[PDB]
Amino acid sequence: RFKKHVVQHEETMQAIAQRYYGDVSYWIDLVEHNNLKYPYLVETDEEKMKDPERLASTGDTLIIPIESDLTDVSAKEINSRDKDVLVELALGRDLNITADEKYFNEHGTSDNILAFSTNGNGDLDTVKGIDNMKQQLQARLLTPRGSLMLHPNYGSDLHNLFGLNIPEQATLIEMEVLRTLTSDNRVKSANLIDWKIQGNVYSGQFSVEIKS
Amino acid sequence: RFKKHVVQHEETMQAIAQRYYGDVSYWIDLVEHNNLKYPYLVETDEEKMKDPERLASTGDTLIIPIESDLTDVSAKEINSRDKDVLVELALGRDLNITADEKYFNEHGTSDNILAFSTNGNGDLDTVKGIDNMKQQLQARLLTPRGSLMLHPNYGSDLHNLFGLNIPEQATLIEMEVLRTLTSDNRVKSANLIDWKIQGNVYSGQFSVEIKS
Amino acid sequence: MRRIRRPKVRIEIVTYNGDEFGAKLLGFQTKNSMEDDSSVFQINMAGDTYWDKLVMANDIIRIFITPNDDPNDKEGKQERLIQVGMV
Amino acid sequence: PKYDLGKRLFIEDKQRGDTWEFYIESVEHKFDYKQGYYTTVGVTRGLKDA
Amino acid sequence: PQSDGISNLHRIALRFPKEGGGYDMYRFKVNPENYTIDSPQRTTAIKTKSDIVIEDYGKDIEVINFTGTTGFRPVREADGLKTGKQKMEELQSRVSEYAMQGGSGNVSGSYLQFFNFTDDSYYKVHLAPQGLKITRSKDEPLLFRYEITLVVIGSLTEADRSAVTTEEFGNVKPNASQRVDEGIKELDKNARKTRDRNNQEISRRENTIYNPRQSTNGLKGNIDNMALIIGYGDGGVS
Amino acid sequence: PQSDGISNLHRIALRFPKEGGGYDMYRFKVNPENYTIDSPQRTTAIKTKSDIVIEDYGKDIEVINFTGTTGFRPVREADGLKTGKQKMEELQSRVSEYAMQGGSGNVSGSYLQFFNFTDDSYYKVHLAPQGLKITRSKDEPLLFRYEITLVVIGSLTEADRSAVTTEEFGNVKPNASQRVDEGIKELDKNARKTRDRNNQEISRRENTIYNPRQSTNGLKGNIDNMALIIGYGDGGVS
Repeated sequence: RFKKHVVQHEETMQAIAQRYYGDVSYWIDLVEHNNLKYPYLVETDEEKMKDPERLASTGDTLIIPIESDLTDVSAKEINSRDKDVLVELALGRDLNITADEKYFNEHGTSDNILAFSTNGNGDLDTVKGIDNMKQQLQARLLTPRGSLMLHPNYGSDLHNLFGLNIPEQATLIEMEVLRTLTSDNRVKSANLIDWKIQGNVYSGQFSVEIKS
Repeated sequence: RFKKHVVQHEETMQAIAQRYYGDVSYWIDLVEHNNLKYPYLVETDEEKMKDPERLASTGDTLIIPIESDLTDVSAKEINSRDKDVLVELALGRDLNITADEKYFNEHGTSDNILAFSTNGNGDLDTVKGIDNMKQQLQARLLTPRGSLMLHPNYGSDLHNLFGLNIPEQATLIEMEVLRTLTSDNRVKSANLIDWKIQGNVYSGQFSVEIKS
Repeated sequence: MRRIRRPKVRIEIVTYNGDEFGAKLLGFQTKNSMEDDSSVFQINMAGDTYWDKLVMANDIIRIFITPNDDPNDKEGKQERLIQVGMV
Repeated sequence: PKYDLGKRLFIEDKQRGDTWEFYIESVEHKFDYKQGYYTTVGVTRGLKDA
Repeated sequence: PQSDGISNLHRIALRFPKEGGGYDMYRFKVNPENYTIDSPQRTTAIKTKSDIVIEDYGKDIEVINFTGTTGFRPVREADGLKTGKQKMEELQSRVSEYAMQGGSGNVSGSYLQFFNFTDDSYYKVHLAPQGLKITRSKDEPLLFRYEITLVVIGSLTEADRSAVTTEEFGNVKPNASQRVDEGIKELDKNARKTRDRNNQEISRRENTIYNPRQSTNGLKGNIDNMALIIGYGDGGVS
Repeated sequence: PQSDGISNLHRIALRFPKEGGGYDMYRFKVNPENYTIDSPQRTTAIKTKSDIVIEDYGKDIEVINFTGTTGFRPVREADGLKTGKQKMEELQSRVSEYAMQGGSGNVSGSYLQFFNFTDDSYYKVHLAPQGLKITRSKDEPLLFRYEITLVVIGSLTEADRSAVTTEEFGNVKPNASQRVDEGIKELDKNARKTRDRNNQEISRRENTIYNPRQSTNGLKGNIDNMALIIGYGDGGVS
């Protein structure tokens, strides 16, 4: 996996490699990972006009490998394709089934909710990257734990939790949400920011550390 | 051994095996136990009317082995055809000697109290299943600890526990009854739910957990 | 000043994933000696999983030991292999 | 004292419902009032699913 | 029972085993000064590099320990008028009868029933390794204090291990095998030798709750009898 | 929250696995008198002849221990009117049931789930080897006391380690291996013998997560699948 960087004023190419790897000498590998010509960085943006794809300038974005994938030619090849789209390799692409967030949010835990839909024309709607991650948390959490017809212990116990509105029960809802969300490797961790018990409405908001 | 179950509205045969045994993969061997033709579970009873014995429909019972007996071919063959005769075979059949139910409850801890009877026509009466257990428990409880001609240390000291009705005697009687009942390995536990006194009369009741 | 050390052992196996095998590490020994005509090593594993049914004989296990802290940029950050052999 | 040399040993594992079979080749007894009373059972040529 | 809302609590009682059949009991006139129950667990926790491993192996011995004294006043008894001193002497003699001839000779009872009417709890107990401990002190010239530790064999409601009955459906003795042994007793030396040879011959070329209803466990047992009486070879096979 | 003049006190509750699946959710009616939490470290110190060496291996298993007394006066319950003695007995019976059922190494279900309703913190915990020690001395005759010690497995916010759903992109269960194995099973013994010969010949001539896209690990599976649809020698290779 990788890190983003933003090129700064008169930024020395070797300073990038030092700043993230301690030794200077890995800049040969970094520029091969980013498919740069010899002018690795340039002050003037008009010079980029000549060879835009093979020439970077101030404020442009570069891809920094982690140390282990530094000398892997295959990673160099793939990292030469997915330039500023590399996120898509970790989070993935999947089919869209959230046809209207105005619909299922008002019906909640039930059968017969979500459905495939079509964006544009002819091509079936494929939802990707961060927008795949939105769906793959949302569609997971709405499913009850026992539900799915292979690999059980999917879903969540959330539908059980509509007990008495008293504080302990609210923390129990926090716990099942936390438990459900940290269950997928694409998220590092989760924690609660705030919660609000109305007379019969639970409201609470949670952070999640998506990777990259 | 086995667990009982019933067919629910539009439940698929895959769903049952997955919920009880974990892996969906096991449904294939599980249909042979319930001797089912291809339409293994079908919603409609007028469709069960096609060939009633070889199908299950909504509201019908099902048999669910323990996982060790799931792979046994003999368990498959027996569960295929016996169906409801399972419970009776699994908890036993023997002669009925509770001929005078009103009477043996007037002279317990005295001998000569039980006797063969006749049900049906021209054949000694027999008891089965739960009533097999009601018979043996009632007799065993009303038998003194060393009075069967073989395998002694069978029975109770209930004939010995008559005393001043102070509570220690009542706890002693409770413990003897519980020991009595828990002797048969087929019963899981017993526990008292009430003990009650009426001068020179004891009264109380016990709940016993019989295996499924 | 006194040195600080944060060991971090890795294990890789080739015929169950190796990273899950390394997680249940508890301790090991590696007797290597030119005096005798045989080099032998031992590994202690936790009882969390039934290893008897998993680890078939004659498999190859690789062990990697992290000497000191990564970000400090010490010379010990080399992930030097310590021993490799056949169970 | 039931265990003796040359006798076939059957073990049933309650940990995970497994079954084991063994062949006894050695037994070493140990009796002492200071700490209980133990009996070693050496086995060889063992196999599962008995 | 306690003293609260309900009628007067019942003291703690001990039941010992009578040599001559039946049972004898001992109730404390004065409830114990201290009453401790230890219920540990046999489980060990050992952390690996980046995970925690927890393993358990059941419930541990539930150790019961309590300390009490005996009153100086006399009190009515079931037979006679026994003061605190006599009560404690009888307790000592009972413990010594249960302990001294436990490892030597023989004791009828296998265990002791410990009744906690005040706590509404019952257990089957055996003398601990610490054992009984009696002591009398300066600031108690007339009294006698006792300290006893116990180990719980198990719940009193459950039945004894040796007094348990299994399912035992169908015949428990496979009569064919048991009478094949009997028919074999009569056989001549040559018949037995030929039996052994036939058994070897079958053996070296192999790879290439008795109830006949709803079971196939007793299959070969009935064949042996039939092969013995009818005669497959001079002795038989299997 | 604690009693701070802004919110009323709230008291501890413990979630247990229900034996039919789901849970029981017990709660205390008087909070603990002593509360202690330990956080041991696995750091070790060794003294070399010329320097000290400090080495650490990370966080060690935490210990939670607290002690308290169940209230005396009757107090209404969310489904009854239960007294302190009934509450203590319920606790002892939950604990006994949880300890006894763990006789298969470790429960496949839940550890105990702990909510600190007093200071905001949540843990997953297991019975320590001290266990549930219950005592009632002469002082405070009508008040029970309980001592509980636990070990922390991890924060309740984090799901189980092994249960985490990995990325699993591409295909973890490739069909190439399966149909190769089926082919080789279907081959004749002479066919496999010749395949072994060809493999040995190739080995002599050596010298002197899976994805069909953007991955090379599955290269052999596509090649191993060939040499059977095409007769590359009387049997496949590798």
